[PDB]
Amino acid sequence: SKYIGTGHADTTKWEWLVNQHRDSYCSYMGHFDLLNYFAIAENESKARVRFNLMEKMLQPCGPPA
Amino acid sequence: IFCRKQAGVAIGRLCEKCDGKCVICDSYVRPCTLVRICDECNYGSYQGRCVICGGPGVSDAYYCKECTIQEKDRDGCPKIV
Amino acid sequence: MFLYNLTLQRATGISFAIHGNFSGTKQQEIVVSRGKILELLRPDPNTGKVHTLLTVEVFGVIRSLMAFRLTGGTKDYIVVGSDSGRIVILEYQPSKNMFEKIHQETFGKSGCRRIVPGQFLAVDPKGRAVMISAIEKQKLVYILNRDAAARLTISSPLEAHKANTLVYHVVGVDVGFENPMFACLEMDYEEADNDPTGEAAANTQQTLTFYELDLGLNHVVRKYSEPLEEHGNFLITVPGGSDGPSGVLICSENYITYKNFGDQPDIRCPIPRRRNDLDDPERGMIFVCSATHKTKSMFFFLAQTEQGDIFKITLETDEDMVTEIRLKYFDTVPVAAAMCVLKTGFLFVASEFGNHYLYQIAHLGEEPEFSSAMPLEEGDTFFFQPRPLKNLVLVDELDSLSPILFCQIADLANEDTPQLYVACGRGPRSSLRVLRHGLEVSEMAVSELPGNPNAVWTVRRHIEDEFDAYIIVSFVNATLVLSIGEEVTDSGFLGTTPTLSCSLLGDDALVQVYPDGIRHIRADKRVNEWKTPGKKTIVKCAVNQRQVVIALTGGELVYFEMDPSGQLNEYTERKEMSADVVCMSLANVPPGEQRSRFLAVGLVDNTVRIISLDPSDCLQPLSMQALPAQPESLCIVEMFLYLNIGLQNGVLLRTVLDPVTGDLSDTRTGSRPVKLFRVRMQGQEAVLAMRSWLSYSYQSRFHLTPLSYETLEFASGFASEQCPEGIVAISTNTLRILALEKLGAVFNQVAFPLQYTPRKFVIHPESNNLIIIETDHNAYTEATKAQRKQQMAEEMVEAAGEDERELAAEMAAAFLNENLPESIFGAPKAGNGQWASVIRVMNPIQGNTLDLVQLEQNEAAFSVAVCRFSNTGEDWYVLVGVAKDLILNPRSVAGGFVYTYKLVNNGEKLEFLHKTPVEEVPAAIAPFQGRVLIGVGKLLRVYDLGKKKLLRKCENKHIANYISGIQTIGHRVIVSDVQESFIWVRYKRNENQLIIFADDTYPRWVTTASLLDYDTVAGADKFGNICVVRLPPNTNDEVLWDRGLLNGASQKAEVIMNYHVGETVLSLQKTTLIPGGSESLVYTTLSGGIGILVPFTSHEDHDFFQHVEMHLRSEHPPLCGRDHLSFRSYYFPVKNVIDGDLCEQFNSMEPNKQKNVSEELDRTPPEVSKKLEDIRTRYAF
Ligand SMILES: [Zn+2]
Ligand SMILES: [Zn+2]
Repeated sequence: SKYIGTGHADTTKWEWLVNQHRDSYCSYMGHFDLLNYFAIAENESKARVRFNLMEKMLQPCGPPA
Repeated sequence: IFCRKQAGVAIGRLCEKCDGKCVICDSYVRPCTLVRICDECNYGSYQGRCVICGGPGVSDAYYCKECTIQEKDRDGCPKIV
Repeated sequence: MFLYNLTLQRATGISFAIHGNFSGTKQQEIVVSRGKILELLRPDPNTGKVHTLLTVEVFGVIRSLMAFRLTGGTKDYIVVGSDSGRIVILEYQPSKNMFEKIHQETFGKSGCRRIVPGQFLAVDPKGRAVMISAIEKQKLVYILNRDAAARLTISSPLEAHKANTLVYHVVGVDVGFENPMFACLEMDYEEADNDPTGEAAANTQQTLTFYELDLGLNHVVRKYSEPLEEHGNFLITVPGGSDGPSGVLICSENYITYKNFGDQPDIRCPIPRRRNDLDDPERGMIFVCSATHKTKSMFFFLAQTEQGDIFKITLETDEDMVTEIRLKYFDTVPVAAAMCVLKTGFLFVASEFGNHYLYQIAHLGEEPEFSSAMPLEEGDTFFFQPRPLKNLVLVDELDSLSPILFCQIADLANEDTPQLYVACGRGPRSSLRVLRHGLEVSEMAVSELPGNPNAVWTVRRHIEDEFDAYIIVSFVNATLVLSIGEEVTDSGFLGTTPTLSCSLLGDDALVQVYPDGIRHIRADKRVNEWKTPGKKTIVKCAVNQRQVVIALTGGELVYFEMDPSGQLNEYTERKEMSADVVCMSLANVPPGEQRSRFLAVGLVDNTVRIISLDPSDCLQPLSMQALPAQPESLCIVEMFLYLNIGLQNGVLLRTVLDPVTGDLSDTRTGSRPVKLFRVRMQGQEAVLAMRSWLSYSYQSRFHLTPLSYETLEFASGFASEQCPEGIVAISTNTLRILALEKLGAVFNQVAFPLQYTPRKFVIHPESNNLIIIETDHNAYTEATKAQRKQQMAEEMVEAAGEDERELAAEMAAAFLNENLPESIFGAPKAGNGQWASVIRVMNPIQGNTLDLVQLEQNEAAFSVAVCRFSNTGEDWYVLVGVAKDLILNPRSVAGGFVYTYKLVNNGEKLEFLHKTPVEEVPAAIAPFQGRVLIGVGKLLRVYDLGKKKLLRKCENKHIANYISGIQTIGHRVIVSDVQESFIWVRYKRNENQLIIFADDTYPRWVTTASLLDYDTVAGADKFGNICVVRLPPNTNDEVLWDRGLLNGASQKAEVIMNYHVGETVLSLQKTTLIPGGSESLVYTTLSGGIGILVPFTSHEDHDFFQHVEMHLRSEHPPLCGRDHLSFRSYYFPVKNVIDGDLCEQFNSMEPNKQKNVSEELDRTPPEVSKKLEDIRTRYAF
């Protein structure tokens, strides 16, 4: 309940997925190789990949329903 | 009810009756990770008191191997209050 | 069944780099993170060259690093943020050569978690506090101080948490001796989660927030916060106190801004852009990294843009206030993960990918200097011209394999030892690199000898000489005396007769040994001579800087020692051996001793025997050993004393030397009688055995690595003006002077440049040529780059109306002819969804391009195969799978194509045959039973060749998601799904059907797959794991009412192995890395790491390394505080793998801990080290 990320009976689809996406982007920012993978695939600088991920943290799934 | 605040540099203690016991799960088996407590729990009159029951404290409190494996040592100050 | 993991080549990529006096001595060092590994580097300011002092596997993810220093201290600490939930402080200890963990403060649960601190790490510039923070919510502040014993002490954490708040970056603010302050780029997402219109999300401003730690009230206050006009990606600490105006520099898209609290106005400067930039005009520009350089008088920042261009940034001040930022273009270098300025005037550049660089800073910056104070129009920009290096001089390049995208172990060069063919790099810094086990040899001089040469020796003229003075050469019937450049007869009074040895007899003297006798030569013109008594002759000899021993016909041994005046004196005692002497060796004397103790003598007896030459026990035997065969040769050496033995057979031997010889080890080393010689390497004594091999020590370990060079027959050490440390060697007539380029590296690499990121390659079987497909997103083809440049030139002229058109035409003509190399200046970034791709046929022996096909703009090659088709029999065809107009995020594609070429002219040319359209990306192509399988998105198809198109002959529609790869044995097909891991498909010929018969029970994000056997697959995934999946016995492959099991296939593969490697693995290959060695599973990582997994052969071995791993997990815990078992169990519980990288930590431990652990194992430490070496030497060096 106090831990951000935990759910309960009234958790919506949107809330759960926004958790998955914010949690994924944090994993990407930490796992240097997974970040390497994305930077090479996009043909982009690591710094820009991190910046793009931070930008995506704000509203990763589009607006709430 | 555990305090669950940020663990400090202060080390948890156990009274004679509650010794050997893991704070989180009462096991007498394989003490492993040294217990840390929040400053407020170590403060003043509370200096050196038992984490489990508030007794005079004679020994260092530990999380057992299972609690260590489960990262239950990470939840924060385990003084029962 | 049971596997052991070993790293061969450690990760070469760098994620973090920090500066300090980690030794505490005035010399500056670099600590670098390689993600999974911490490493300390010393750049030598004399040579301008980088040495690795220390490497440690930390068995966790280093997420951040800082250096810090306590006020009044002299040594820098490393503070590490990691996926361990604990802030760790390390001190480097030069004496022990190790990182010592000073503190480990625990605060949370492990893993790279969103709300647990570890990502960002910031220090008070005066060392008094460190903040460690997460991406969301939690920030913790630890106060640092020293005790009465001057040991570092750390407080309880003070929290500074804030709900719903993202952190982009944090830095400490230099405030002098005022209360420590941390600046955070923060954004609050609360409103964005509450507004269904999306208005709030777009109206959300990132803020700069300053947290003050009150040392006197022991809490953290969020003292100031202010919104920013545009989002910053990172912060730079500006020097304060008496060193500057403090504050912070926010780097943001297209801008750099200076902010400070108080009456300071915001100063903002746009980032200058390259004149006539071919990039997409819609792309904004960020700084990607920065370095700060401080000096008594002044400071400046270097900040690098995405394009690789470095700007020198400086601040102009009036009183305390900054008044303007001034940017000057500095130089362009590859895009950097980190830049660090050494006080000695060097710039280290840890490249994002590829090799790293050390540059000497030749100048500190006619070039125009841009400023915030300059008037600039709305939507306008400053412009600068990129050019070649002007302030920086390259002094060292650190060869790194990151990223490895495709590797293939094969003997394409016919060397009877396969080479690792690796497709590395990214963009225009891509390469194919051929890796070969051994040291890199350089010829410093070359010559040829007449007739039949048989031996060679090297000598000084005085012990004080910086270099040798003579080379003595031998032939079956003669000898020859040469200079260190040419025959020299100045002080060379050498005999013409065949020779056993030539050497330095004493401080100013030389000796020659021949079957008749011994000739003594002085530097001054005086010759003394000795002859063999009776009818006997000399057969073998041994020497030291003040002593001689000889072995005669019948095995009689005779000894001589130098008296103070400088003359040999024959000893009174003579001893005969039990058998004929085959070889001898004598230890080199310590510099504070007149004589050397230990003689070794090898016999036809198949024994080696140790004798003293000391007058207390002269010619007395000390100890002896029996051997597998007759010796060829011997050599005693220190690093600590060892005897080395070469046999007439190709099996080498090492034993520790004492009055009783201790433990020993042996290895195949080859077939020819093993000949041993002394050499000098990195200033140390070492031995050369002859593949040729150097035996030496590095990182407290011992190495026997071959030389990647020709067959050599005799050799000796060398020092000269032409070659300061090296070898004189002979191969047949060849007379070469040879030098060794590197000590610690296990592979030497040749690099063949490529144009775009190589996605995959295959080897044409009948010619060994590589068909490489290279592909970049955000990229122009050559054709498109030309067209874009033409229209830019036309537009540049059309922009002018007056007589300025003459100048505009000149500028346009210049621009059309300027050709800044992509490998230096970066390939121009085309927009999103833009692709450039080529198919290249290159010879692997030397990387000449035999053919180059360029694909159309926005065609991206993703798969390639080489095969025959049964309908045509003999011809070879290259099939390349291409996506058209693929958009990565969000995923969308305009279909794809499979291009078919026939490969002609003995594998040298691609004759285009036809292009076949497909509905989705043909992501995998696999030759199969004289046809080809193609994975077209989620569809698996069998295609035959036809004439005008490939012809679909079978299809399966039941794979879950996108097919990422295909492998086959017999009638079996193994499909990698992008997420749903492995699906087993059987092709049935008569029915003409592809039937799914088994699948995995776990999601795996498969990146690569290797078939181990007919029932077993090794997989890698995107999350740094390896697994092995096996079909359980009696799995049947001969197969609305059907539902299957758990919404998948009726039969399930069983995971028999799980292991978190720590790095993303893009290749796996079952192969033997050494001739006559055992087979292993080689894997390559994105970070440029190479390792193996190898099966244990038996219970006893398995059980032993399991017990070693269990004891090391507890007694030698991972440096940065992560549980080893938890790390290896990152995504799935570790199963049937022992970490040999943990086991080999045994050799790094303090000897008391080695004793404790070996006692627990019922062994002694030498036996443990022997077992560690024995496994790592059976499967791969
Ligand atoms: Zn108690
Ligand atoms: Zn417990």
